[PDB]
Amino acid sequence: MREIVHVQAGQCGNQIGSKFWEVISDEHGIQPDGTFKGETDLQLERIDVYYNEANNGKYVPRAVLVDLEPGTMDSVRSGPFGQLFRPDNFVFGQSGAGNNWAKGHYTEGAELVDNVLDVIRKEAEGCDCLQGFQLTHSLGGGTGSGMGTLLISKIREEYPDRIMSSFSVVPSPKVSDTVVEPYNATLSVHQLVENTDETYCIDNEALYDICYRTLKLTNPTYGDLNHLVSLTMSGVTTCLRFPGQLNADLRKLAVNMVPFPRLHFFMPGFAPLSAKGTQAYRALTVAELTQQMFDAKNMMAACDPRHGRYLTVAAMFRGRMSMREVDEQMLNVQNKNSSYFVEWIPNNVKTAVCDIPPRGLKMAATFVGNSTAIQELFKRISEQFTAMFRRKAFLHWYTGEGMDEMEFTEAESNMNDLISEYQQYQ
Amino acid sequence: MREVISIHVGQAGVQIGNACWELYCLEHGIQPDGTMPTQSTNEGESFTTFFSDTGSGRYVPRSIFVDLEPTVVDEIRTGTYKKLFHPEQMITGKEDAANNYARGHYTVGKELIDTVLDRIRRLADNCSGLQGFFVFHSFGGGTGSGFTSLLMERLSVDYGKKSKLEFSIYPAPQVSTAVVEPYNSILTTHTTLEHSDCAFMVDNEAIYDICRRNLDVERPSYTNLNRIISQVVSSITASLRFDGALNVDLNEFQTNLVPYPRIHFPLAAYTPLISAEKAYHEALSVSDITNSCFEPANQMVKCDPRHGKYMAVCLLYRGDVVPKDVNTAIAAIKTKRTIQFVDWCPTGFKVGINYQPPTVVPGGDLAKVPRAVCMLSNTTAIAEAWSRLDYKFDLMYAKRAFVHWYVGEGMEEGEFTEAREDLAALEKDYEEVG
Amino acid sequence: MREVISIHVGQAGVQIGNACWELYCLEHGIQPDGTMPTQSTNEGESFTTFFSDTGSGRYVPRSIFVDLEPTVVDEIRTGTYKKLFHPEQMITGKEDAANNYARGHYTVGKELIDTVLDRIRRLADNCSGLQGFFVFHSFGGGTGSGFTSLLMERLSVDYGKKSKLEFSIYPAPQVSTAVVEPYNSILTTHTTLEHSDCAFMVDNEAIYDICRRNLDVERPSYTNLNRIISQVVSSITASLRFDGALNVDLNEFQTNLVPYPRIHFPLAAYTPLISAEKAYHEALSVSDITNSCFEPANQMVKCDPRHGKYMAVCLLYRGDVVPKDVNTAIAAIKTKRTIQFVDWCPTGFKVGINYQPPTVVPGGDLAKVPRAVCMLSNTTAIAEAWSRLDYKFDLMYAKRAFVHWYVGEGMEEGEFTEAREDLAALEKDYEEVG
Ligand SMILES: Nc1nc2c(ncn2[C@@H]2O[C@H](COP(=O)(O)OP(=O)(O)OP(=O)(O)O)[C@@H](O)[C@H]2O)c(=O)[nH]1
Ligand SMILES: Nc1nc2c(ncn2[C@@H]2O[C@H](COP(=O)(O)OP(=O)(O)OP(=O)(O)O)[C@@H](O)[C@H]2O)c(=O)[nH]1
Ligand SMILES: Nc1nc2c(ncn2[C@@H]2O[C@H](COP(=O)(O)OP(=O)(O)O)[C@@H](O)[C@H]2O)c(=O)[nH]1
Repeated sequence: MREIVHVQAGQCGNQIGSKFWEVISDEHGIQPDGTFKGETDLQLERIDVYYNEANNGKYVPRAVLVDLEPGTMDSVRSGPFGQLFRPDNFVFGQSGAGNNWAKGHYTEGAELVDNVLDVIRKEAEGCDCLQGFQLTHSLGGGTGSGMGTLLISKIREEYPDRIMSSFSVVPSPKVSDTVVEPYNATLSVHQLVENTDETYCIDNEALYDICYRTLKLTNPTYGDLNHLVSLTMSGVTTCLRFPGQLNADLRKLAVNMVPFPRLHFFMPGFAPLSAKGTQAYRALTVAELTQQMFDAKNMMAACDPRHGRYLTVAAMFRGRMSMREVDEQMLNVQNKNSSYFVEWIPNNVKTAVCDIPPRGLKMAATFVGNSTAIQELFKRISEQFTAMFRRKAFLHWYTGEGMDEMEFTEAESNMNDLISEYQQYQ
Repeated sequence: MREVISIHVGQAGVQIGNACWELYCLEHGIQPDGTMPTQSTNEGESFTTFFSDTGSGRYVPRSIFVDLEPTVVDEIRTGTYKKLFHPEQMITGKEDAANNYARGHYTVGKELIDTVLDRIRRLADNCSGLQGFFVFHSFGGGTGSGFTSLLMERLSVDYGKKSKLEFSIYPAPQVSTAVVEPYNSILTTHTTLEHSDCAFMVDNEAIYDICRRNLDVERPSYTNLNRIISQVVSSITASLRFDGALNVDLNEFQTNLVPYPRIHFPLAAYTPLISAEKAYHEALSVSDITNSCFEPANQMVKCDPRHGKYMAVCLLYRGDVVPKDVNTAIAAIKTKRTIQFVDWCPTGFKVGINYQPPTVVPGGDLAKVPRAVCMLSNTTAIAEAWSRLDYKFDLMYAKRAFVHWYVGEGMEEGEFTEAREDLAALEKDYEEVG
Repeated sequence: MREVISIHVGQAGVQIGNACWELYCLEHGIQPDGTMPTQSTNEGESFTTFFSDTGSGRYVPRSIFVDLEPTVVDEIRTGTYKKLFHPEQMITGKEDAANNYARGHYTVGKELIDTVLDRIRRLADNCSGLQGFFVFHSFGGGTGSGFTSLLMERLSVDYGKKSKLEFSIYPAPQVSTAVVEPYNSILTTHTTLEHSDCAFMVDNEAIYDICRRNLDVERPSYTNLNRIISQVVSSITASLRFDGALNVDLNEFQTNLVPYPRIHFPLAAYTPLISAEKAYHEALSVSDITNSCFEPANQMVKCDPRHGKYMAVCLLYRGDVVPKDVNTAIAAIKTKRTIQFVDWCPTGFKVGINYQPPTVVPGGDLAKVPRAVCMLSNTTAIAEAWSRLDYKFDLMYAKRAFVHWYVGEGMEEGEFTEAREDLAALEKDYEEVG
């Protein structure tokens, strides 16, 4: 009915979903063969939203897997849950972006965009009414930040109506990951502020600080860092997949939060988060799960929450909970932290409660916030972007591909107007 | 799939290739006769970039051996590695150039350049994912300089966009053999700026310093020096020959490490590079060897890295390394202030971690260590390595010594003058950008 | 059923026939004494085109040996292949013609032409499906030219409509033996245009180039040169001796390859033709050897194929070949532009694939390869091979050298003049049609 495809592009977003589909497989009781083994039909009555059942119940995920090389194809294919994906969707090229935007946008990405465009068309023809798209890619690299950038510019020609979830990792102030990382940011966000509806700026740096303090894990496996990205995304779409006392789709999560057609740059949060041995020694109350959500520890990005203001507080609570204690404490945070909110927007808390917790807990909280300290995310990169344009370095990897110099400065003016709009109401 | 071709020109091309292809037979489990044992199929995971399949697992190297002299080629055609290579891939010469440019740029090269470019095209038409070139050469060789500049003058006409990689030896300012090496190094820099993506340099002496102190090899020769360079060669290919969490192909290396199309000459470094006993009394962590990367007893070119200014430092790790202390130690490098950058590039870092640890040569002098770093650091210490060689070239040129070999071989003397103004602004650009 | 007769005229007819009939005993499993072993009956599937049955499996070759000299015929009547052939099929001469036309067209030939045409008719009356003739001859022979032109002058009166095939050796413009070969090649072209369906040519030197480079035979002689030509002979017969998916008979060859009844002279080519060691380090695919068909180191006549214009290129494959890459590689030939056609013939292609791979001679220099191509390419490089021979004939004719042998043997000198105007417009027609 309400149907959503999930598209992965670039080496980052290809392996995020590879652990993320597993939880979606396990929350609904299916197998790598797609065999339904859920005991209660609560895991079946909304199985259709991410799946297209065909020929005796082998559910295929509504997923598209795109790469510029066959390197990341076989690793997902031979890896865990490799037999579940449809081999019709395994569309790829033979180039590799080499961390170059105009290769991923103009040169090499312009060839492979036509093949999956019909694949976007094909699964959307077999449904009654689409709902919106979710997209995992990168903003630091070259493949996902160059090819997935152009894909959103052609979804609006097909479907100018629905919503666009563009989940992508962002640079950190501490240690840069790639050399052209400020180049891959300003040129991407130039297209992200044009035709997208939400981005979740997840820092790679602060995810270790989550794991170093709460999880206390000395050996961060990349399966485990995306596992904390996995449980964040499954809590967002819990209303469309499970009943409860209050349901809230992705459009209701959209319409409650974004106040102006640019300011939709949100950071996520999740509670509870701790190691193994601290299970019994703390309390599973509404009050203990409340104050964890509003700490700098729970900030998945490396921005300071007491250097901004919460505009729209989204509380997606999961589990059998008492509504009044939710109604109690969401009042109590504004009686404590009235400076920490925007002042002219009253009643900043939006609450959606499904009565089903995720697997592994008894009561959880999925937070998405809007701090105006995310203005500093675009303050720090606009200087690093203009750190190398003043010396015109690496121009022969872009103009040699055929990039305009004004393409930098047009993005550079719209980058600096963006932080003026957080400044408008702060 | 992706397939990379190697070309070996000169005697430095011969025996370095006699080590690198020897090492790859160990790291994929391929017997040197030409076929594979059936146990090494699971190890043989995406080995297709170098080895065509033939009949039943028989794996020819996509490799070309080019020499003007048949002597050292017969060493390949005597040992165990004779039956591995293809015979018509071996194209030999008869008359030697003797470290002279126009003897290696016009005389014997132009009778053999048309034979070898076919063998390039015969092998490269099988490729659908042709990535790059491993061309190995010297700087003072007749075919090391005269044929290498002519060869790169012709493949850019043929293939163009596809990448290239050059490995070579930096001539030491104190200890070196051929007197024409200040001459030919200016000649091999003249027209190879335009026709080479990247070119790497190592010193004979900077190998020796770690050989005597850390390896404790007090009788080294060109046997063990080929093994140490080949580990740096193999560590780049580990991003391609295996499946890593965050790896990098050859087009991406030049995209990060070339800030300007003329200054594109970094160098290498490797650590931990010690003997087999000293690793027993020491637990080499991530912060141990990464801090060992940036001390002057670890660079592979004997120069002053503290008097150079780092611009784009590239890091490829091997072995089971967690990224947390990686994200700490590179930040802990930034806590130190002796590592100088330029004002416009703070973000010149590259992150690469592969699962496979380096495996050591059988009967060698190394030790099985899980952690290893192949450090690549483009810096302005190359400019200080330019002035030590620009001093040698001009003063012997002023007396016009040794000109009477270059005259009659089909070569002009004004070409020496144009390369002087060409190399003068090159070392200026390190200070202009810096 | 279908039955084909072979005629061997001249010493080139003798020993080439001593190889082809030697080769066919291997490819059908027939012992050279005359009978067959009972194991080779299943291999003996439709072998009836050459071998009559006698008594109990005793298989005489439908073959006629014609020579004016009894010497080389006695080599057949000494070796193991004496008891295979029929004695009254062997008709010998006594007095030699010594590479002279009217000595081979009138003198000794007219005493023996009535004996051999009966033996033609004695054998051909058994046929209900008489297809064609294998006549083997030279161009400078006395019986190679004088009797061959007279023989084809008489069988067209007898049989007419039924087909013919001529195999011969193109005289090289540099290295050849008999001085009268420019004379007799003009004579054997004079009246055999009207009396021959098709005639093929090979060079002595164009065999040698692949013998030295690819076979690595640095002592070749007329032993091994007969084996290489016989593989081209056997590959045509593989369309007839076996059961193929898409095969071709002798009437169909001339129907495709003769655009005009005068220009009907293509040549041959064979690949892969290498030694036994070089096939080990190489996986010869369909696109490998088909691209090897159209390079000038593979043609069997030493001329310029790039200066010739292809008109009707015929292809017969042998071995287990799939037609998909066939339909790709011939299209991939068309992706290249050096292969020039004429403007009016894009559709001059012939498709033939047989199941049986070529089997190599015992004790020979070849290697057992499944894939093989017998390329036939009529082109305008034959015209450039006409002008090199029309230059030789006229200048020796102008001084009237060596005329004093042609005079008294029953021959006229104006016949030399009429063949000049005959061959002048012939090489014109390559440029007229082209
Ligand atoms: N370490 C080491 N260096 C080598 C080796 N072979 C050659 N070289 C270097 O090559 C440089 C000069 O080039 P050569 O190899 O001698 O001459 P070439 O490259 O064969 O060129 P030609 O003069 O035409 O023969 C010397 O300075 C050596 O340092 C080797 O086996 N080991
Ligand atoms: N390669 C090769 N060429 C041959 C052979 N026998 C004859 N020829 C060619 O035949 C040409 C001349 O014809 P001959 O065979 O010598 O004379 P003929 O055909 O027997 O005619 P007569 O003069 O009547 O005996 C020479 O130029 C040879 O090149 C042979 O066994 N091998
Ligand atoms: N958690 C996690 N992050 C990853 C993984 N692989 C890549 N990334 C992140 O992806 C970013 C690099 O983008 P990437 O897709 O690899 O570059 P691209 O292929 O050129 O687009 C880095 O900031 C990494 O932190 C992984 O396995 N786990």
